[PDB]
Amino acid sequence: EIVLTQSPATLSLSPGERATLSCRASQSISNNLHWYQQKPGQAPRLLIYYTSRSVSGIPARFSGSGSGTDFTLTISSLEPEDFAVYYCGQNNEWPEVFGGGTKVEIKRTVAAPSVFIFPPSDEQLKSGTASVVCLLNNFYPREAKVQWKVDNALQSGNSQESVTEQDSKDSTYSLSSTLTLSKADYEKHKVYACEVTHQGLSSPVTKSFNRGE
Amino acid sequence: EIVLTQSPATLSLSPGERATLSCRASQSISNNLHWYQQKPGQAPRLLIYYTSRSVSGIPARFSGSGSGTDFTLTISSLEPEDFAVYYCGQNNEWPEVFGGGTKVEIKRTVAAPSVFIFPPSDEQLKSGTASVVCLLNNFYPREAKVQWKVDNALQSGNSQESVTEQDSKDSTYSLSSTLTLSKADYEKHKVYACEVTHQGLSSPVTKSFNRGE
Amino acid sequence: QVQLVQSGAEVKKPGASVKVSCKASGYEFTSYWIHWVRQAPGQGLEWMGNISPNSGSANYNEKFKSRVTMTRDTSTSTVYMELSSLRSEDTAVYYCAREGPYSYYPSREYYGSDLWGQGTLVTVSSASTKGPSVFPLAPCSRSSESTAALGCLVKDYFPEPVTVSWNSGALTSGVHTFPAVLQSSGLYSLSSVVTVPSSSLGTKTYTCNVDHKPSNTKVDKRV
Amino acid sequence: QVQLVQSGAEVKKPGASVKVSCKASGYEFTSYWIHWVRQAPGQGLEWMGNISPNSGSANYNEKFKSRVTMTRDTSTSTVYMELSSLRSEDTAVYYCAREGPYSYYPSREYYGSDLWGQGTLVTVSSASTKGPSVFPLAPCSESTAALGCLVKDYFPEPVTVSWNSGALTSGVHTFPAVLQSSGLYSLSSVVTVPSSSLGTKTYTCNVDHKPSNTKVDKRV
Amino acid sequence: ELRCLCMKTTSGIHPKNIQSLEVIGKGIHCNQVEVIATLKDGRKICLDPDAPRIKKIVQKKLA
Amino acid sequence: ELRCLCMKTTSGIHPKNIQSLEVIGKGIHCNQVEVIATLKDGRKICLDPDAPRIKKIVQKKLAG
Repeated sequence: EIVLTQSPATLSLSPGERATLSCRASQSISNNLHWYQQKPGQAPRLLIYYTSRSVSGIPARFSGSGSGTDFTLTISSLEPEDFAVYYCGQNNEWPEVFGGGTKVEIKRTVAAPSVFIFPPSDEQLKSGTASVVCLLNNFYPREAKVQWKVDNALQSGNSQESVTEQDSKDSTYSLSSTLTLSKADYEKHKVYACEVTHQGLSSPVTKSFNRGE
Repeated sequence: EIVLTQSPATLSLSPGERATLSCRASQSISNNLHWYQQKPGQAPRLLIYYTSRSVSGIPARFSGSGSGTDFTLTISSLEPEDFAVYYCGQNNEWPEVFGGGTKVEIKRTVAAPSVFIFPPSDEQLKSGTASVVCLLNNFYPREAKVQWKVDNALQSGNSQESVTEQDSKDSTYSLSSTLTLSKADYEKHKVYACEVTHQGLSSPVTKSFNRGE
Repeated sequence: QVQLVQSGAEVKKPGASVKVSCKASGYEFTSYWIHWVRQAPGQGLEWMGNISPNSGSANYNEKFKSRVTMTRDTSTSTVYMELSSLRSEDTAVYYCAREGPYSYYPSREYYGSDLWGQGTLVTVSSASTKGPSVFPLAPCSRSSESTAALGCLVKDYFPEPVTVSWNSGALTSGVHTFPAVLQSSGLYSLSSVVTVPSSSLGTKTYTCNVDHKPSNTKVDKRV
Repeated sequence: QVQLVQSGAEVKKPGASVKVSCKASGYEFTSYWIHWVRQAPGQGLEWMGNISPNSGSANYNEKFKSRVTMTRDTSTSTVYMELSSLRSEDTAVYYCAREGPYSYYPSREYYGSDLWGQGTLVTVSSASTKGPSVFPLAPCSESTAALGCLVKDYFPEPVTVSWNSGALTSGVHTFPAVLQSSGLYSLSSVVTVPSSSLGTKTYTCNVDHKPSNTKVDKRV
Repeated sequence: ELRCLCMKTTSGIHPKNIQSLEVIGKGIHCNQVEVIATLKDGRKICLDPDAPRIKKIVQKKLA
Repeated sequence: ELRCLCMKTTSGIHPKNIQSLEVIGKGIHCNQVEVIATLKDGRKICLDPDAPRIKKIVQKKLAG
């Protein structure tokens, strides 16, 4: 089965700039390579089919090319509506295969997150559960490592993360990590900490509290 | 249908030299192009089949090549037995088609012909016909112009030429031109002449007789 | 109108089966292949298979072959996809897409999928309708840095969605309402945060407004 | 011995028909196509058609389709070509050639014609068998002299010429025959001799025309 | 073959116009039987794999 | 096709081994009927165009 490799995974540019997206096929697929756009909350949309052929309803700024196993999508000048995810897709053979996608995001300066920790509420503790929340506020780029350390023990499999879409005003991201324990487990320990690693930080930032204080 | 065009019509080379023969197809014939040799008095002989494949009983010096509609036959070093006619033939589609042929002749120095004229014999004259013969002996190259003039009147369509095959010993050609008249027509004139034009002659040579002598 | 209209969102227990429909309109049904493509949360696209509107015969991805059935109904111009032995990994948006127009001439040159359905969210959970518990998010100490963060933890609700506003929609600057996460329990959880100046914490009031229409839950929580 | 043996030379009047045979020996008859290729005097090659010795199915050139029939006989390993409504333009050497070996595997890659018959000369003419008249060619000074003999008005081809019963070969040129408007052939054979030899030495040309059973010895 | 070549089939072609016909059985990448006819004009056309109709053209081609 | 592709034919092949079959009628460049079978291994093979047995293998491919 064909493997379609898209590069880069993330393309960070400014509106008005030209965008070049790449797709490499593991073996030949003739010219049966097509391009799709997907916006958050919407169905994919066909932009270019059969390597370079035009699609009804699609603006002129989109064009494609590709020789052999190498294919390219070009957006001559990025409009605000073009910051989305783009997939290449082959149908030369079944099963049909799509690339992993390329996210086209708004470029901005590296910004370290403002980190905040929240202990569980007494109201939640009375219910028999403890959620500890770590907030990484308005940072750039999206890549960030959040680690939960309970009395110096690294936590795994007891937390979930959620990230916002890129902010419309300042082009930053925000992330929350929630650690969930039983009241019994929570009361066995004192120090609760989230350690944050990000490009905008020279060394990892740690926010913590001691249970009961 | 398919038209196969061979070039040149004549290739003049020395024994030991390399020979390159060309064949051009009007349309595609895949690689289903074959090479044949023909010697005077013999049936054609297959040398190369399927553009470049070797044939049982054929010497190593013969090889072929060809991309698309252009094909080539190479004789790496000409042997005395290689001076013959060569045909290309396609069998990709029916009807099978052959090229017009390429004659490979021995190259030699320019040699002017020795010209001889022969009046009709009395024995022929008693039959009621008169053949006047002009002989061009051992000349090179093959191209020669013979012109019959009867009392200064240029003759056309009442004569036939015959040329020998290239001589095995001295690589020259010989040509006879025969002018045929009725006894009645022949007896109405006095001067019978053949004017010979050839590369080895600085000016045209004229041989003649008067019907009186 | 040229469209592919899919059936509504589905909630299913693990081990159960789901049948999603895709209704075509405004075009020649018999002239386009119908594909089924899925997208798991935060992931790429995955082709499941396709069906022919002419023969009613389907081609499947080997990955799904053992528990997928695609069928068509020419009388209604509708294609169906049935997925069985449902597991957490099957929680995804399921898309139908047409590929054509093709005639009675065979080809080795193909069109892309030029028209997609709106998608059908399929959630694989054993939960029943449940309103959320709303907890405050406040720092351990009311101290020091010029900026403070407050929030609301909207926990253990089912199904989606929940809407959150701050001060009845009056507060929008500095607000981040995170997409919900589906927990191991099969229930959702989200948080909504706001960044405010530290000088405000004694003077200004901050209330998060939580609405969960499926359980008819309305909560206003001052933090 | 691997060979294609064709039937002998033929003389036919215009409007008549000719049937040429080609007998295969030493190889698998059903494994090779049998083509019929003709060559008009001094010209190139022209494919007439073929016949599968396996199926007996014949394929013809559209140019000949209306007056050609190709058939095969398995019992004798022989193929035949019949050409009808004969005209002057049909005068040629007719060859049979095999193309193969082919099996039950279809292909779009083909062999050439690796084995040809000796050919069959077919002469079409209103003219009838006629022996030649042999005339001397003699001059009316230079160290070298030329003499010869004119072999005129014979039909059909061929004629053989030698000088002094084959003893004289040096300086001899026997020209290919020409077809005259009369439908009869004519050729000349010449020899270059030293002038000292004229009247000292004898020169006789030996002419043989086997179709009319003519043998002539002419002293020049 | 790496996928199905025939989508839509036709009928209404006179056998006199068909040069050849290819019957393709179900394969690893195509779960449908396909019938491709090459017409005398050279056009390739997908036919309904209806066994009686294709068997009539097939007998008429061999006779 | 531009000439006859089949010289010899075979009769011994199980339909289980045939992937596809091409029935070629007589044409402008071929005065023969030809039946070419593509085997499951990929090999192309000429079959005897006898109408009953060709229709047996054809029907079995043309259905199941």
